[PDB]
Amino acid sequence: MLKGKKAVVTGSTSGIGLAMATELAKAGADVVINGFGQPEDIERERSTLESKFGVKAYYLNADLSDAQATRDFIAKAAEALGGLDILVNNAGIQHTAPIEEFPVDKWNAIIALNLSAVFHGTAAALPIMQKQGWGRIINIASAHGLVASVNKSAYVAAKHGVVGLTKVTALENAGKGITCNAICPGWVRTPLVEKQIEAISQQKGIDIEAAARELLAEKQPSLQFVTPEQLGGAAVFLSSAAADQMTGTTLSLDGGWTAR
Amino acid sequence: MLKGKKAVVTGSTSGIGLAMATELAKAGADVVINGFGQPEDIERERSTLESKFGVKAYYLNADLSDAQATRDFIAKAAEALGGLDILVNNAGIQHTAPIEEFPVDKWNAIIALNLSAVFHGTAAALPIMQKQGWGRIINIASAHGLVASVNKSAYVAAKHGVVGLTKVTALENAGKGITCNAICPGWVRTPLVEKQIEAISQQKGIDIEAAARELLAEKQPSLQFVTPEQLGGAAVFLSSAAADQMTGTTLSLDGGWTAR
Amino acid sequence: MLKGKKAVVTGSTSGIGLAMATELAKAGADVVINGFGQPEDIERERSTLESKFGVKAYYLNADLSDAQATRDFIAKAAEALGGLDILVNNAGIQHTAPIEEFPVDKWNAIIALNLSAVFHGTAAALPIMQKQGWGRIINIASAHGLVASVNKSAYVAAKHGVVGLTKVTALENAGKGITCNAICPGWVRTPLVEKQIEAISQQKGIDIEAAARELLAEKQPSLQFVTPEQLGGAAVFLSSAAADQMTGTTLSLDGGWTAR
Amino acid sequence: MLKGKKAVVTGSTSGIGLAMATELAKAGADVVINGFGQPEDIERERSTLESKFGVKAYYLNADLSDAQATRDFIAKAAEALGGLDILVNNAGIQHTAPIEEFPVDKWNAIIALNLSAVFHGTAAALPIMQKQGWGRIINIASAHGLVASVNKSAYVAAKHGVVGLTKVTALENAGKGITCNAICPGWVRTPLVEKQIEAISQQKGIDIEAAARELLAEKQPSLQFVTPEQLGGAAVFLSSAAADQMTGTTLSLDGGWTAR
Ligand SMILES: NC(=O)c1ccc[n+]([C@@H]2O[C@H](COP(=O)([O-])OP(=O)(O)OC[C@H]3O[C@@H](n4cnc5c(N)ncnc54)[C@H](O)[C@@H]3O)[C@@H](O)[C@H]2O)c1
Ligand SMILES: NC(=O)c1ccc[n+]([C@@H]2O[C@H](COP(=O)([O-])OP(=O)(O)OC[C@H]3O[C@@H](n4cnc5c(N)ncnc54)[C@H](O)[C@@H]3O)[C@@H](O)[C@H]2O)c1
Ligand SMILES: NC(=O)c1ccc[n+]([C@@H]2O[C@H](COP(=O)([O-])OP(=O)(O)OC[C@H]3O[C@@H](n4cnc5c(N)ncnc54)[C@H](O)[C@@H]3O)[C@@H](O)[C@H]2O)c1
Ligand SMILES: NC(=O)c1ccc[n+]([C@@H]2O[C@H](COP(=O)([O-])OP(=O)(O)OC[C@H]3O[C@@H](n4cnc5c(N)ncnc54)[C@H](O)[C@@H]3O)[C@@H](O)[C@H]2O)c1
Ligand SMILES: [Cl-]
Ligand SMILES: [Cl-]
Ligand SMILES: [Cl-]
Ligand SMILES: [Cl-]
Ligand code: NA
Ligand code: NA
Repeated sequence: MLKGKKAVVTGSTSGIGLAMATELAKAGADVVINGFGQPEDIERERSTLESKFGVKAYYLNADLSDAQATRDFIAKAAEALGGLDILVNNAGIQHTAPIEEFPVDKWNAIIALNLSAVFHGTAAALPIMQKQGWGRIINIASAHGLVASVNKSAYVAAKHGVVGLTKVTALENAGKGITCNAICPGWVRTPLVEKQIEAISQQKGIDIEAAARELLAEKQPSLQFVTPEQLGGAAVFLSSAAADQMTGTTLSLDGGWTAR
Repeated sequence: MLKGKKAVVTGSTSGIGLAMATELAKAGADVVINGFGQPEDIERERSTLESKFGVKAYYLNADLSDAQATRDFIAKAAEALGGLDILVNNAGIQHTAPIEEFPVDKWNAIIALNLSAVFHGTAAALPIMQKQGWGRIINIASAHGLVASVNKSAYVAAKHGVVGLTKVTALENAGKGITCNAICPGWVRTPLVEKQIEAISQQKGIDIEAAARELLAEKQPSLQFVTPEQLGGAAVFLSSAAADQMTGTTLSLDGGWTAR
Repeated sequence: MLKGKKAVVTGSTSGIGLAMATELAKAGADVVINGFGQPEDIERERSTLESKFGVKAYYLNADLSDAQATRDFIAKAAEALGGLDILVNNAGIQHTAPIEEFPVDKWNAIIALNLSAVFHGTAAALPIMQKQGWGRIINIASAHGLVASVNKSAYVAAKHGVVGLTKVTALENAGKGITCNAICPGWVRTPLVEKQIEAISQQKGIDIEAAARELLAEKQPSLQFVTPEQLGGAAVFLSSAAADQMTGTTLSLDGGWTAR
Repeated sequence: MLKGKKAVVTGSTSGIGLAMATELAKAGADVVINGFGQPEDIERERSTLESKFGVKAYYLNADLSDAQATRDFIAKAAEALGGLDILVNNAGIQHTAPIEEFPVDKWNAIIALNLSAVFHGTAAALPIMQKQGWGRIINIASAHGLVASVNKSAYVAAKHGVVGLTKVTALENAGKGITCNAICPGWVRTPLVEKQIEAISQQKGIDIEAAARELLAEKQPSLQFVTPEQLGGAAVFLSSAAADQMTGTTLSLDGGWTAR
């Protein structure tokens, strides 16, 4: 239970971050959500957190590819919550192409969101956590923060960067009651992956479910997707006392991807 | 909750394994304990599991440096419990000396217990878990399964071996409902570490608590020991549904040791 | 011997890159050098490559923090050399501060040079190497591409990014006669390190050589600096036929830093 | 050039170790060879080292699964050579089966040769190298010292053990003029692999070369075997001055296996 705790989850209007925010609210935390989407869907998500789970929930729209907007979002989030105990740096994008054709603007956008926002969000949250002597920074990296695949230069670079940044954050805050860890999922069937399944299905001339099986078989020995609910469970574990001395590390939920 | 589950923890009469067994019994599992010690202390530990937590508990004495005794211990444990759902391969020893003075018998004893028993215990448990379609094998490795320190040749070799064996076990059982993971703790103040603190205190001419602080400062950036209760919490997490797609990996609770 | 080969070394007016360029010229390669410095020193370096080693050498000034300037520098370098066989992505900067005080402009400058220039230089070189069926991309990462230290958020993030980008480049070009690898040095006594030795000497009130010994002892078990000449030797090895199937990996010359 | 140096290569009557010994003799080292095979073939190999390359060569038969025989082999080798500067711990075996069917005797034989012989050979060589202030210990691990595959429990455990032991040896000898590193090859077409190609060919009903292509495609992105000559080149590099501060690390020649 995280009763009383104050959490922020970036990129929590879809996918993994939405499940993060739900699992943290179910554990008792007040939650700031963030991300793009239809305003009616975002407001139903926010109000649902409150009416199902009895916590306070706030939506703060901020495009976290901008540094100053990210730092201002953390300040606004802490003012909404009345503190900041758990920061989940989750928002991210993907684009696939080989390096020599990889658009310069897509490199810059993926480095901006998937790596630099993690730095700016951590920098703005740390003073709050240092003053109270307790905090959790949970970065959502990927198996692609530990290994690579073709056609993902920017995203692999950024996710490896997040794993390094996680280590530095942990070391600088060692023993202060603040931990920083990176959850490294394998494939999770969110819109970010469904586009890649559709691309495989067009390339091979197969139906979408046969394409999802091919996407899994190439990388993930369990042949099953990781779920957003399992990842929410991992974030709740990282937020627990059992994880007080887990810091600076990666928690791989990847179906065996990195074991081979 | 692990209500109904049947667990075996090797080397659970002291230290980390004792806390493993307690946390699994608190979660509702029946437990087989194992290890050396005074018979009166072992029987109080066994009866305490039952009277505090309402589960069934059995002590099976087996020296797991012997292959056949390890395989026969798993069979006896499964017969006691009426199944076998969670195996925690925890028993281990240490001996410190530089390689050219490292006793051949101590190399063989640490390879036998800290590595080969993990193989023989896994081999005997897997058919039970494969027939039921569910299992957890939780190997207790170390930060010394990922990095080294001087004067620990056998133990670093064995623990690196355990991390490799964990990966193979996970891959061979991928998708079968069986996961295998290695908990990699940093320093935990058990008798295995207290001997090394006493050696530092004699080498430096300092009191025991100043020696424990020196032992921590050299390796563990948090400057705090990992606790056996935290490790029990990690084993309960690995046994949970949130960890169904966590397989073949390491879970480092090490205070930042491996981040630098 | 690399007789006939055409090499580019970024950031080769000082430090490690200067020794890279010398060792590649000694092996017989024509060399493009690059970087900042006094024009008289840069021209003596360029002319020395030609008069000592009998190769052709060119200096191309380009600030590789700019994407388009980096891509245009590779085109100009290939036009100067009449091809491009070996690209050494070496230029880099450092700045130390804890995350919450780390200047936003210094984060952006270190990501721009130490990570994004490696992407833009690789993207511009690859088509040349793909058309000829042979190439070497040698990225200069760091032990801080594998582990972290305090107060180096940007640089650790960038160097971890370089190690990930190296893997992607290798995978996308697998079997095409092109390899990509990251040399990961420990401490090398160049101006980038001498500033950090001077900071230690001021913090501790000790002379500069006692400060260099402290800098080494904290991280580098050999207690000796890695030399630029040794790193040049490693780049010549990576450029050799023995390394035709070495691709996507790290070559650590770090005095044991990453072994513990 | 290694003119004057005195080298020992275990398991050098076939495969990679034979090429190790040839490349070290070509560089000028005197060489002790070892391993099983036909006596006429072994004596032609020994005499060929001398007549082609002008060095001294000795064959010492020792089954290195026995500890005392391994330590006595190093003493005999040093007496033959008049010293011992480079030790290449190469001898190894393979056996494939899933863990629950993996023969206990095959586990013990692979741990004995592939891991414990590396310990006993290092322990016996180190005092010689420590007295002279110079040495190279080159352990032949595998990509399976860093990642796993199914059906290779013992061998993955042993090779991970070798990578850990390499780190300890490097740390204990840091700064003493002695380095220890692990060459981690991907697939090399020796008899140890040809048996696995033949097994794939029988399983799939395909000719041997189609089976070798399948074996490569599953693991090795370059789709080309690593050669024994390339590995000999890597051992000569590790023995060179450029590698004086390369210690405690892995040198992966694996065609991209570990990059993904
Ligand atoms: N899906 C997977 O298989 C997978 C695997 C490993 C890691 N991840 C990581 O998980 C994280 C979440 O991804 P997902 O799969 O849930 O994707 P998703 O596309 O479902 O969700 C991305 C979320 O980020 C938000 N977002 C996008 N751009 C933003 C911006 N500029 N500012 C603020 N918010 C922004 C989106 O609105 C959305 O809420 C990402 O970091 C991704 O890299 C995903
Ligand atoms: N204490 C630490 O800092 C630390 C850190 C990382 C990993 N570990 C690992 O944690 C595990 C438990 O160690 P601990 O610190 O709790 O040590 P401990 O000495 O307190 O407990 C070891 C347990 O193993 C049992 N045991 C010893 N030899 C046995 C044998 N031949 N057969 C059966 N049981 C045997 C002992 O009786 C005892 O129950 C070991 O694998 C150790 O390597 C410990
Ligand atoms: N010195 C070490 O201990 C050490 C250790 C590991 C890795 N490295 C890496 O080695 C590489 C070289 O560093 P060094 O120690 O030789 O440092 P250095 O400062 O001596 O040399 C840096 C070189 O980069 C050039 N440079 C700087 N900014 C540039 C820009 N915007 N565009 C083009 N060139 C630019 C400089 O003019 C100089 O030629 C860097 O990537 C560094 O991260 C250094
Ligand atoms: N072939 C590969 O793809 C590959 C890949 C990675 C690592 N390796 C490692 O390379 C090393 C050499 O293997 P290889 O492929 O050349 O195999 P190989 O079978 O051709 O050669 C093995 C050598 O070891 C000797 N040997 C076997 N048992 C011995 C014993 N008990 N005592 C002394 N010598 C013994 C053999 O006689 C032979 O000289 C092994 O450690 C292997 O694990 C091989
Ligand atoms: Cl890939
Ligand atoms: Cl150490
Ligand atoms: Cl540090
Ligand atoms: Cl496999
Ligand atoms: Na480390
Ligand atoms: Na891998």
